[PDB]
Amino acid sequence: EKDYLQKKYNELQEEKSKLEAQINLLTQSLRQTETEAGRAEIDKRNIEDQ
Amino acid sequence: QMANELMERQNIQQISDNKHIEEQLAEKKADVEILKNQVSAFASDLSS
Repeated sequence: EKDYLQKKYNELQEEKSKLEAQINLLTQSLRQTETEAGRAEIDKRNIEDQ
Repeated sequence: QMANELMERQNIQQISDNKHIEEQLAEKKADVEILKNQVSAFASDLSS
């Protein structure tokens, strides 16, 4: 039981590192997507002013 | 018998750590799906 639980812990932490990396990636992606949407709004604003 | 008791206590502590990691992971995957959806939505917004 101990050994099986330890193996499960190991694989579980492996997938945890995988998904933590993916989370960092996708959170940063959403950050930049939102910022660039706002900047696109700024760009339309400037063009319309012109 | 005593060694069995102590090692089973250690196993139970291992299980507690494992399930703590598991609930963390469930939160993480929920965040993953939510963030993918948010990225796609804001990308479509930016496309417009």
